[PDB]
Amino acid sequence: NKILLQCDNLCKRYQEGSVQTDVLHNVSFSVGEGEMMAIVGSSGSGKSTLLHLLGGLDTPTSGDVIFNGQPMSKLSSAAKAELRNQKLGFIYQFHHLLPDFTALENVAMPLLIGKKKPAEINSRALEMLKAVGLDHRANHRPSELSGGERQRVAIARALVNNPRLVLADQPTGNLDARNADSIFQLLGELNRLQGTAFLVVTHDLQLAKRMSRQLEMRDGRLTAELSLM
Amino acid sequence: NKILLQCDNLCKRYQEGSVQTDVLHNVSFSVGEGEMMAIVGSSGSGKSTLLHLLGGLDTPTSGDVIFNGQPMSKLSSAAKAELRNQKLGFIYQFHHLLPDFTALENVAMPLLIGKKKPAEINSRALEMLKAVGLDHRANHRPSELSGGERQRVAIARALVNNPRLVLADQPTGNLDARNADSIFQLLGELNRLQGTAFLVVTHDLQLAKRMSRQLEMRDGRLTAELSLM
Amino acid sequence: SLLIGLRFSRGRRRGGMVSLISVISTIGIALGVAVLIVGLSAMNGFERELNNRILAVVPHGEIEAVDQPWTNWQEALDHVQKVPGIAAAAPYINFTGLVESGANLRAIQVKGVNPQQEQRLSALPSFVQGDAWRNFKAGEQQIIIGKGVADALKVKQGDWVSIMIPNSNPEHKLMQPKRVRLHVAGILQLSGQLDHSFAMIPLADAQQYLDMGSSVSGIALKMTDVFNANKLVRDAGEVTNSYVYIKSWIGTYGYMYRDIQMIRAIMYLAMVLVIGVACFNIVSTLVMAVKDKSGDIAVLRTLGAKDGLIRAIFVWYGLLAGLFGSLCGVIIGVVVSLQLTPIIEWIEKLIGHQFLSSDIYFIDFLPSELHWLDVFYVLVTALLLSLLASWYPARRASNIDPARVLS
Amino acid sequence: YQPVALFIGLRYMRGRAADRFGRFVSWLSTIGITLGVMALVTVLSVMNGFERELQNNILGLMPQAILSSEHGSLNPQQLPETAVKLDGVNRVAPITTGDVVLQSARSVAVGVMLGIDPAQKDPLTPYLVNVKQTDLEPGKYNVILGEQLASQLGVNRGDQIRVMVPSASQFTPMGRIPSQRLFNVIGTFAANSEVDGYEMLVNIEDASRLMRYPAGNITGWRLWLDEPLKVDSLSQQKLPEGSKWQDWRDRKGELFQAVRMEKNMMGLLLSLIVAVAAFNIITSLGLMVMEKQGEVAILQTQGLTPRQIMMVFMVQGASAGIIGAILGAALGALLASQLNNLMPIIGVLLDGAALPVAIEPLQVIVIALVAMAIALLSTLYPSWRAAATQPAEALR
Ligand SMILES: Nc1ncnc2c1ncn2[C@@H]1O[C@H](COP(=O)(O)OP(=O)(O)NP(=O)(O)O)[C@@H](O)[C@H]1O
Ligand SMILES: Nc1ncnc2c1ncn2[C@@H]1O[C@H](COP(=O)(O)OP(=O)(O)NP(=O)(O)O)[C@@H](O)[C@H]1O
Ligand SMILES: [Mg+2]
Ligand SMILES: [Mg+2]
Repeated sequence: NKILLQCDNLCKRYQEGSVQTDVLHNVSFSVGEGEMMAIVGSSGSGKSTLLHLLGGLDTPTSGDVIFNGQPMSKLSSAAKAELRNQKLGFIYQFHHLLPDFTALENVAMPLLIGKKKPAEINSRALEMLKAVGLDHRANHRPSELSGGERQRVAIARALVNNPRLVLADQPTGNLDARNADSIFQLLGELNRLQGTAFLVVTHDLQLAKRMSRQLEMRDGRLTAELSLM
Repeated sequence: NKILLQCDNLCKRYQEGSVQTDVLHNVSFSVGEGEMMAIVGSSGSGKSTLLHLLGGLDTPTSGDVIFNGQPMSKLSSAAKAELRNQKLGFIYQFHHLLPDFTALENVAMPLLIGKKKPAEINSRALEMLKAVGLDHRANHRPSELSGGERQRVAIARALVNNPRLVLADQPTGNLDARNADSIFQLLGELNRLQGTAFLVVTHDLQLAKRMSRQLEMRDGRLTAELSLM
Repeated sequence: SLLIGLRFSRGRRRGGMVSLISVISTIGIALGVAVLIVGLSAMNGFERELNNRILAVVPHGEIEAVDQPWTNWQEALDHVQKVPGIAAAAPYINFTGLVESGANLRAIQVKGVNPQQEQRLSALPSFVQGDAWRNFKAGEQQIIIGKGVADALKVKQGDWVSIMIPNSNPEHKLMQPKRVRLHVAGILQLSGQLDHSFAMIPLADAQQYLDMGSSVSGIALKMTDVFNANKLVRDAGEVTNSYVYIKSWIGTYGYMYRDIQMIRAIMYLAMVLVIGVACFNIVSTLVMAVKDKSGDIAVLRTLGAKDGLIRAIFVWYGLLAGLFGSLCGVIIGVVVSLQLTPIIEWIEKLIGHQFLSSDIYFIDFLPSELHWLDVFYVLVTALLLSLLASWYPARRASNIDPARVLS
Repeated sequence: YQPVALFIGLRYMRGRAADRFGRFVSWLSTIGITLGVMALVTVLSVMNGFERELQNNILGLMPQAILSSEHGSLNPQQLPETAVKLDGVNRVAPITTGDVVLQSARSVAVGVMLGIDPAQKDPLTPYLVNVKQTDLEPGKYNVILGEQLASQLGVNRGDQIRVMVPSASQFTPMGRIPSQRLFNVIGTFAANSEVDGYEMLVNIEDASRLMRYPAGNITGWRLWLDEPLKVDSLSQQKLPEGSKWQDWRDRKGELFQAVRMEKNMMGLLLSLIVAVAAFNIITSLGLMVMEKQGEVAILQTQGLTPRQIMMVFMVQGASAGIIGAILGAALGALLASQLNNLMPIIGVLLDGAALPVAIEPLQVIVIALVAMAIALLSTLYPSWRAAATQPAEALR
């Protein structure tokens, strides 16, 4: 069952004693390969921080996150980079692009850093930008991009290197209904074809309902667990 | 009656020669007192640029944007600052807060710049935060704030001054359903009582149907112009 | 992707019309190395000129072998001249006295240098305006003529001048004060400094006037070091008689020694501060302008052939910036040190004092000479400075969690 | 919430103390200024102290300047001491300066004698021990001898020394006979200095009687000046007929003057170099203000006028400048050399015994004021450029 991610007792209390806030406390995740997961919840419900901790982008105060059996916390820096460039694709809540690199280079950066063949890199980056919807806006710097198309650039960046896990922090916040539906179509297709597991945090209830598994973050707890079959 | 904002012949083409991408072409708005107004459009169609331009924050290549009769382009810096500090309340597409100041101070900067009494400054900032939902969130810096909390702080920042015109770039992009409903409820209350008018860009269809006037901004054109009664 | 896929990121640190912030790093390195070049070359010129005012002329500091009819000085001369630190040794007569000139008396130091050792172990013939070597031959006993005597003497070629010995001997008897018939054998048009405080006397008359035999007065030394000369001369005199001690000579130009030490320490403690300024500018440039770039790069980092790929990117960034700055600054420093501008007043009309030209204008002053070895030292230290000041912020930003991208 | 728009500047200055290291690079802007000020203060203080030491210890024992007679003998009522008018003149006295030769029981040496009036503030009376303060009475023919010269000549008190002056000679068939006289020394004048090896102190009346001068005729008027810098420019002052100006810049001891001119030139060179380094480090804050484009554009969106942004960044720069200046003064005064003498035993060849430091208050104040003025003035073009760009902060 629990294969791709086994997150146990991960508790995140920032600050020191007698004033620590329970932003994350006793989160348990059993994410399988190809599992369609949607995280929903109100505000300050600890959704972005949960993504940062699962991605190993931060250090959890308590508990552990286990990725492919090998824990991420105990792992070496080189193997962390290997996971982040071959298995983990991260979409931030904000754009967090490189403002000095064009959008094409900003989505090819994972490949240019993973030491791939340049002709393959450019071709697959252009294919991904076409799949996301930036055919005419591939050569524009992020400073000459808008919030939605920067978000689409980030989503493409998390899909370029064919990750096994793609953590997404509000990939549809800055997008309309048409582009949101298109991007979830891409996510469903990658789930069907590549087998990539998408662990996405959204606030739109319809988009989360179009996805197989729902988890509700409230008071730093996982409440809603709905299974039909 | 159309008094507040009268935008005509507004165009923006500012880029390197030949590649110069146009984003707007002959856009005209008539916003009056209390006109609860919304702009809907696909990403990259020229919505955030339009508000950054009619708010005076950018320089239009051609056309006139006039606020209460006086054009912004012909106006000096001091009166522009006076308008932005007394009549215009701007919610940026992203957070765009001051990282050096806590939430309460980031909310109260317009009051502090308005040369107001601090005793009522703190009271008004606390009133706006308790209305939005961040009474307990005032002691956190933006670096310790979340995307939804940052957007709510920006919304409070644009609403403390009670401006006549409040421009909003995706005020609920990073917000859940309950917070979006509550914030649009506060928007309606301020419109009904304080008489302030909101020019809000949004992608959620239901929140746009909650709006009194709806225009569709796409490819430098205004397509939909719907009036019920 | 070995050579091209890593300098790409560091080369893309130009941005859109925002390159005017990294240019303060190239200029920061250029100005630093230029002022370092100017300071080091100026200090070296100072040291060279001062060494021409202490040891090159009037060598001060030596063991005064005080003896009656000294004769076996050959053994000590050979044992001391070849010790490490001593360039050469040469005996001279360091007498003092009065010389007759036009029924007047002039008090002068008699420098009985050796004509046989003059060409080899002295720079007297090399410093003259240039004349035939036979003109400085011994035996005929030609002495240099001075302005203070020639003004009222009117002595030319073929004129013989009488010189009477001062007779400053322990004997109460006159003992025939040596009478020297000097002959004018040349003329100089360089300066009167060599014609007022310096004199030359043949060894025969010097030995005859001493009421003794071949009595040597002093055995002077020409050297290259002055800092270690104290203990060196002390040890050289340690092979002499123990009953005859040596009084220290430090106090004569100890204050000039302290002047040298002061200028050296001040230059060093200001130029390491220029070093600190360059490091500060580079760390400020790489801490704020590009830190979230390192954040998300580490979010999507490479395989791991070398753990510091971000460190490598910033090493190439710092190397490029520091190298271009160092080249420009070295060019500027060399061009300004080698010569000043032909016309100084033209540039400095807007001096800010609203005064014509410059009140303190100087011509062929502030001498300076370049040591290209110092240029290589400053180049290497500037490149190491930029490399460290670009690596340490990189290491600080890499090891921190990528959840420092929002703060 | 101070309603003077300096609240945001203060919050920028104290802010972003996040990981115990970000605050260091935040305060780097004033650290550069305080280090530049430390350098300038220590350079000027050491130069001033060493100049004072050289002007006192060496130059107070030898004559500073002399006024003499252009033609013939020197007539005192032409210009007496009370009528001695010159620029920067501090102390006036009569004196005779003479190059003489001394014959002792061991050998013969040369030197200079200074004939003075013992009733004045003689700088050698404290150094005259084992002897009367004015034992060189007029006609007593008593000359006080120093330490180095006596040790070199092997002569003690009570001996007769033959002092001769070459200027007053006479014709003789056996040679030249100058003015020679035997004088008895009663002790030693342990000056504990450098000049005591060739300088002699004599009465003025007996010296005047020695060179066959008429009644009341002295060699010159000695002036102890106040500054050695203006010496070159003050050689064309009001010297009427029957007088001429001489001094230690080129007549005697010219090596000291030459090395002082060279040291001054290199000192101004190093000062210019440190000043341009200080300019390069004010460019650090000039780019630091340009680094906060997002914040200035957000504030300008808040309706804050561009001149008020100029005031905000000028106040930040001025606060950095004043902090840097006061710390530079603190580390140039309290830590000039006052902490274990910089521990000179390390293999860097440091001389801890030589500490010619004199912290001039006027110089440190003017240096700190200029540093503060530059630190505020360097946020005028960056701030106007920041406020000139409209709130187009789309991460350009
Ligand atoms: N210098 C520029 N100024 C304005 N727009 C530009 C500029 N350069 C490029 N553009 C393009 O023109 C579009 C401007 O429209 P914009 O308003 O930014 O889109 P948008 O409405 O923000 N999409 P969304 O993010 O969903 O709101 C951008 O998508 C850019 O691709
Ligand atoms: N280091 C920190 N110090 C203080 N508070 C923090 C810190 N990190 C996070 N928080 C708070 O803890 C909560 C984090 O939850 P988070 O998942 O980021 O909310 P969010 O869902 O991403 N925002 P939104 O979904 O748009 O409503 C927020 O209330 C933050 O203000
Ligand atoms: Mg937008
Ligand atoms: Mg969130």
